[PDB]
Amino acid sequence: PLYRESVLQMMQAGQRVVDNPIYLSDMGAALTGAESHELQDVLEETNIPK
Amino acid sequence: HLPLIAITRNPVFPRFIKIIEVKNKKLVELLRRKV
Repeated sequence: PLYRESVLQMMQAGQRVVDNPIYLSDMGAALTGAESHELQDVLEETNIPK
Repeated sequence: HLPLIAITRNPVFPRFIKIIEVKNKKLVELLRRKV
């Protein structure tokens, strides 16, 4: 545990409010402890699956 | 004579418990009417 789970409870896939899935997956990738350069490398990726 | 239910992303496979949580309260009026 690092941050509160309540944000995870706020944006659930069953509530039908998740109108921007890529932002939810980025908000979930933010919890990663990987270095900012690794985040920039993920930003270098253009394809969504990649 | 009830309107077709709002599934709103809640599959219910046969013989399988499932939960539904619509945000509107009008169906709650129907739930109180059926008691």
